Amino acid sequence: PMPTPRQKPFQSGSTPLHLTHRFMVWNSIGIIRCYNDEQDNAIDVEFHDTSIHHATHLSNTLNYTIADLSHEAILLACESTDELASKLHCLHFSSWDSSKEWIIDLPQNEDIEAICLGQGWAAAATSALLLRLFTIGGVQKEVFSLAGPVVSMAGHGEQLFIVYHRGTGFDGDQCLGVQLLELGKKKKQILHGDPLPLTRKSYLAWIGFSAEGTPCYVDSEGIVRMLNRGLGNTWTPICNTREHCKGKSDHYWVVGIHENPQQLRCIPCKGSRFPPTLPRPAVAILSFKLPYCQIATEKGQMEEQFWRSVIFHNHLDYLAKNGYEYEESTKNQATKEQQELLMKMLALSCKLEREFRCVELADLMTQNAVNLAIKYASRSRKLILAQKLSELAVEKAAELT
Amino acid sequence: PMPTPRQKPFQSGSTPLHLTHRFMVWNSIGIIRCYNDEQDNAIDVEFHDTSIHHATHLSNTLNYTIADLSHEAILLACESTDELASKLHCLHFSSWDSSKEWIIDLPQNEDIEAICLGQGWAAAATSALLLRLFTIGGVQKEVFSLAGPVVSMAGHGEQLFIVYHRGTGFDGDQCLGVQLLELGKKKKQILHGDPLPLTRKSYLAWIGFSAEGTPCYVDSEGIVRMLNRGLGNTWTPICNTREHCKGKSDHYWVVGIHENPQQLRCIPCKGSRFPPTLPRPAVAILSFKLPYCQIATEKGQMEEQFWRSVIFHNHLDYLAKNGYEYEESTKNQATKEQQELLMKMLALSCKLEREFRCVELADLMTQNAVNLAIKYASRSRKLILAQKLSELAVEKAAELT
Amino acid sequence: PMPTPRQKPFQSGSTPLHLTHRFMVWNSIGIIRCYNDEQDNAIDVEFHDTSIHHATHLSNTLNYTIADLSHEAILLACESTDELASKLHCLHFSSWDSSKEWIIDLPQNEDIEAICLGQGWAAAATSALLLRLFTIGGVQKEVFSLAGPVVSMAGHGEQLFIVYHRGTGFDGDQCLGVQLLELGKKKKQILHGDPLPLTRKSYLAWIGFSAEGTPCYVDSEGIVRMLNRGLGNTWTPICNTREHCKGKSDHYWVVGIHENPQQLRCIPCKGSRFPPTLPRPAVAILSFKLPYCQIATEKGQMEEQFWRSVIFHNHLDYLAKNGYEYEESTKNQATKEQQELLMKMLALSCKLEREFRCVELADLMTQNAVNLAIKYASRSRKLILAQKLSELAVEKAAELT
Repeated sequence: PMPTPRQKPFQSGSTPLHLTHRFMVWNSIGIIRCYNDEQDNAIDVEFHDTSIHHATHLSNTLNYTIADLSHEAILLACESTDELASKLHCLHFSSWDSSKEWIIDLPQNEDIEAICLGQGWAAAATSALLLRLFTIGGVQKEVFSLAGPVVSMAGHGEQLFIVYHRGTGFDGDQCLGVQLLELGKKKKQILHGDPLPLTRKSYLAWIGFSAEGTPCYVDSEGIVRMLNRGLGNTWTPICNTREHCKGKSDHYWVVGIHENPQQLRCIPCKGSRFPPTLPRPAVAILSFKLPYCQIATEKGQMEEQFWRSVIFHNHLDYLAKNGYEYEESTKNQATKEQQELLMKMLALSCKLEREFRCVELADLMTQNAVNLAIKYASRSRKLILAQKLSELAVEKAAELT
Repeated sequence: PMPTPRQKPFQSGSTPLHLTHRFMVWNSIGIIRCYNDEQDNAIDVEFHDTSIHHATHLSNTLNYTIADLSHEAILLACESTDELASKLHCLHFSSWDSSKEWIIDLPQNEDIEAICLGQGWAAAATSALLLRLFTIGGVQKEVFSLAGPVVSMAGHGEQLFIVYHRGTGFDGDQCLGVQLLELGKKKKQILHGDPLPLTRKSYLAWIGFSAEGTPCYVDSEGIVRMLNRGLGNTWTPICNTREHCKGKSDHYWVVGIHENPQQLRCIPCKGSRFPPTLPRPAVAILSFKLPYCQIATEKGQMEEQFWRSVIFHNHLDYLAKNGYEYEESTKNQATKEQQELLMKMLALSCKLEREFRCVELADLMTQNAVNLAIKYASRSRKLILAQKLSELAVEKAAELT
Repeated sequence: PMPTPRQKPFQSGSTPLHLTHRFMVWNSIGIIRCYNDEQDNAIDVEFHDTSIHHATHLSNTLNYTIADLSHEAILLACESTDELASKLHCLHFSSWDSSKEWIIDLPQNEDIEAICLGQGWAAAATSALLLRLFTIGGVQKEVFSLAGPVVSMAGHGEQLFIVYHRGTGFDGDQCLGVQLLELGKKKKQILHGDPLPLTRKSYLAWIGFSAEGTPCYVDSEGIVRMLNRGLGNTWTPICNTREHCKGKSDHYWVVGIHENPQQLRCIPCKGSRFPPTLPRPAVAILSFKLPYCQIATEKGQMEEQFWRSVIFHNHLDYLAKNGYEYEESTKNQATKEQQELLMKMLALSCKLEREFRCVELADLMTQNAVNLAIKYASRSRKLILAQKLSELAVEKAAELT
């Protein structure tokens, strides 16, 4: 076995630096393209919703190579030269005051290797293995040391999502860890350098949050995983873009993940793994599908639908806990689609005379759904099944009290 | 230094696959032997308690190579071929319904590498670095990605005990991590890929739970460790089978661990590390002994007895917290044997005029035991010791209030 | 890339063993020097405060090579020979009883590789990857297995601070993890083998606790980091001794860290990284400075002062939570210096017409400080700023209720 070259830091939604016309970032808010050249060096920011901000043009002169874009600011970063220091620059436009942009130099011999924007704050991972926090208005906040060289960073609300190198992988594998922090009034380290699961012989392609606030990331083998707060903060695979690829040379380039409605916003690519900058590629929508067994049979189909519903509605409870604004109609509807799938699966299981499986499915139901399944059973009629469902209902009522 | 070959997945209680007549699994519930051959391919399940189920014979045809056995089901698993997929098969016999067995195919190019049974559920770790959960009745449940290739899995109640590869060890050492999950109504990740302690230049030989529900595992150097819930979920060594070995070629092959009464059920082996399938080996009982210093002196003897009692009665509090059924007489008796050992150790320490050590031991006592030690001291008589014990008793009463 | 030689265990505050007259330990309590020689082998203990204990001289005969010193005991440890076992020896002098010292042998072929003293207890990390706990009076307590070979251990109160090897680093880097435990009535594992951040191509030079009880450690590249309990138990850099070094050959040798008053007690070194034993080196005091950007400007200066105050007063809340004795005047004064820095930074930000930044700073203020900033704004007068501060004050009052 022999040591795997350790992946270099990158910005999710960016195309390589050697390009003449590259994407600095493409996310759910807009696009930031750079145009480096011997003649001019331009940067331009477009917004998907042209009402959030006007198209912004900047005369690139500091050779900013990293950028992130939020609904409230533009973050740019450049490494150091023999003349100048590595600089972090911010155009927080949503500000109500006259002074609009700030810029700060890192100490000598420290180079910005990754950046990201959250809600009201920005973060920079540097060559000194330091994480430096800022308000969008330019106030330096806490600083702490990283457990290893950064690979990529994402931000959402008060959450900071860091991926780095735990150590050295072997035979094509990376060895990445994740540090997950919450930067509110009550600071928390949700994930203390947990090992980051990847497909073997693959590297990290994309990281970020869904619009609703759930951490997600994408393999180089097309496998899309999402944090599963309802399962002990494990990582559940929710897509595999390779099944939407026709040849080995085909890839999908992720730009966005949305939970409600569910949609994987990516850009189809044919030659390489990233789209050429022009003509402007069309954003394709890929459906999420969890890698369940026997997906063609009705049972497996419905099981996949059920668990997809569950994991894609954990975020509602996350918004509720942290006092964010959520719409309880969506919780209700999530419940009812899940109970409908459970009822259909119990009917299906019942027509196959697998009544123990029916009781198992009823364990996942609400009391009302169970009360209804008791009658359904009492009509096939699996009378013993009806009794077992009745005892289960008694047990549920004993748990509520 | 040079990279250690990374141990292959295995099933605790199994003998190698190349054998003609092998043990697929030997645990506290029964034995599953396989007999692969060019003539016939048989599988047979025996039960230690012949009242739990009748001896079961299956006409092996799918070349199942992995198996686990619980008090309610038989789990079998086979990898994929060029013709067929990797299959998970279950004979849940304790079911009250007619339909008894189910079987499901994994997706194409995914191979089952480990399996285990819990209470009402089964789990499969696969070649895609996926953990797939099932009800014993065949309902697919949650799926999540593993941080590394699996080594072995065990299940008990709602607990899932996963051991895998954090990374690459060097100079004979493995680099294994443990993920410990609880799969009840409230999902929990107890251990987030904690590093799994091992003896140097040793690999993982056996993992599982004690009958009472505590995670345990065994080195290849004979060292038996158990989770210590009373010590921050660290891992405490509770045995060393090598001290019951007379020559380097002698080994003990673990099949069971019991906490009350304490017994390490293993099978003595002379030629190799595993028993030949026939004649049927006799299960030997080894005593647990924690690796304490100066075990021959009365002080060290009693210290070992004390801490053994403590760690082997943490499981009672675990059953109590999770609403399982425990017998409070056992808690009471555990308390009284511990207080007796403490009292004997305080008397011993007192006859050596080490009175500070006496007070230290009294810090571990109940109020009644301390109140009695005050008099004992008042009779040697270390009068100052009596006062220090009195002030300690006052402090204890201040802590209770 | 190629495997880094894995650093050997060491005792913080010690000079190499090959020296004729070496420091066994130098901490905030005193100094323990050893003098190994073919003629005599002496050990002597001095106390900074000559009232804690008298100078102690011991006729070294067991060739003790490890030592630690606390305000209540002297801990010594020697490896095993072909004749004798590895021994742990303790002179607990603060005891009120006649019997003063104890000594215990480790099992055969187990060698003490690290030791440390806490409050009322001592710990030994051994060649069997075991951690063995003792009372200072000689009672063996819990034992548990280490996830890797120890590098160094420190103790303070009920806290146990372990640093070890997670795995193998590459290209000059170590791969160290930290296990942080609390050994009170309620045992806790605060840190489950978290990755220990280090400067690249550097090893671990010093570990310990501040006098007030906060874990700290020092790079071989002079960077001093401290646990940040107010930031999710991350690690914040609080010093860089290299900036107090004039040439590459200059180093500082840490002996103590104090939080209130803030002072980094170290010894300046010119030839090597450690001081010669005589003449007795003078303890220098280095100021802590967090690595903030643009430290020369008034804004950066004040930001550094603010965050230094915050992190150096987390320990007060730690003492409060665990029922230790703290002085609430220090909490009050910490608050007022922080509010003064915030007020000065808001005035500075206001004179630059960056009013959004002013509101951001006010988010960190107390209600009274905000109420005062409302008037200040109302006088520049940024009237809109005054209103935004007023709405912020309303929001704060809504949070308190």
